[PDB]
Amino acid sequence: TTRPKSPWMPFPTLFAAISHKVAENDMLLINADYQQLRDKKMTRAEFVRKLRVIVGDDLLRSTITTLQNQPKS
Repeated sequence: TTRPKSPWMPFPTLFAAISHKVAENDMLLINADYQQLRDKKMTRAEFVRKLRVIVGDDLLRSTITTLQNQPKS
């Protein structure tokens, strides 16, 4: 009930890929944007735009490449 342990990470696969390639402070802003997205206070296009700005194209490509080589389902 308090601080539960689960094999699956609460954060999504996309976030996990970026998290391992980005600073924790930077993720704070990303996480904040995510809350806005969940609250529908942010447009999805805006989220992607901001996400791309935060991660950078050089990181987005790496994330995309990782996702392509991700044989999990």
